[PDB]
Amino acid sequence: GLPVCGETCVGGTCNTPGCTCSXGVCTRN
Repeated sequence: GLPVCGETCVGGTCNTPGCTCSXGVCTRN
């Protein structure tokens, strides 16, 4: 499937498209 982006949401925004801020961490929606 879609793996965990594993990015931190910087300024409310994520770096990888198709990721959502869950706890400040980018995970796939």
